[PDB]
Amino acid sequence: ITGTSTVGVGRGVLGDQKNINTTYSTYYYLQDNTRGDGIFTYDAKYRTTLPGSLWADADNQFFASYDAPAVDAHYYAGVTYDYYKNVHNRLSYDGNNAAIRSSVHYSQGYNNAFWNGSEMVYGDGDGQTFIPLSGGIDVVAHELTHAVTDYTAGLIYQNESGAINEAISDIFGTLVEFYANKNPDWEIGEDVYTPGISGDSLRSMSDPAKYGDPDHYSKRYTGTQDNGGVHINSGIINKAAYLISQGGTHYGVSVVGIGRDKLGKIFYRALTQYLTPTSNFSQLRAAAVQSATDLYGSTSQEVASVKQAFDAVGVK
Ligand SMILES: [Ca+2]
Ligand SMILES: [Ca+2]
Ligand SMILES: [Ca+2]
Ligand SMILES: [Ca+2]
Ligand SMILES: [Zn+2]
Repeated sequence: ITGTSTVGVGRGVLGDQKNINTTYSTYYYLQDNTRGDGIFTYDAKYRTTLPGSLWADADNQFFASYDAPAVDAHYYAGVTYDYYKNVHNRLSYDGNNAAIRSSVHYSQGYNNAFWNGSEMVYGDGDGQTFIPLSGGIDVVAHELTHAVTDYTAGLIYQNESGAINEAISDIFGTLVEFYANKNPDWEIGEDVYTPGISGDSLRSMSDPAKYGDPDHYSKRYTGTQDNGGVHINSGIINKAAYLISQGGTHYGVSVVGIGRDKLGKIFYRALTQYLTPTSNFSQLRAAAVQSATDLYGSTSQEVASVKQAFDAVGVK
């Protein structure tokens, strides 16, 4: 659409008010011209065809309940774009300012969200297991990072390479939740999962075993579901990443923490410069070590913590 840029206001899934960037041309559309080639949000109207209709509203105010998910998918996609640009100097997911598109109200009672190779898609949830998925900044940012991986390492979605792809997405979605300072934690999906139970989440990076995912290599899943357990075995890498950042003793191995910023710089470098589509856990470790080396020197503590953290989850 061509029109005038403006700012509208609305309420998100969790009930919070925020300003969002819109475009005006007869209607007000969810089109943010302030970032790269644009961020655009669409209404899939409970159907599965995509992307749907570019979101149009009459008065630039989005307080209807049907508006909630669109407001947060649009806003959180801007936040994530900002994180990548400010923090890693990367312009959008392809590094060349590609437009970011998302569709909400996808299907009926759909308990999930995903990057389909061209855009983001969010279900509204069934209302018990989940509420609309774009209400979680870690979810939004996890999905957008899958685009970043696709344009860089290109990790195939299965087995170890697939579990690394998923860990990458949880690590950067969590870094993004800390960047925006939206009550950050090391859990995944907490703000939109089981609205009936407090305190739980979909996955835990600080203690994956809490929900039953492995926290050591010896406990990895070797079967076939979930594409070879891409959502299960990501817990081994997630734990390594939490240890690099925060430190701790795990299985008797002690890791001194070096903090989030450095964790994000090391992983972004590994991703963009050293991983390949078929990299496995052991290659991820060489990559991460090479990255910290590049950045801080071979006798750095940074390097030392990255080694300890992988030794603690059993990755050699
Ligand atoms: Ca309105
Ligand atoms: Ca949180
Ligand atoms: Ca979280
Ligand atoms: Ca819950
Ligand atoms: Zn994912």
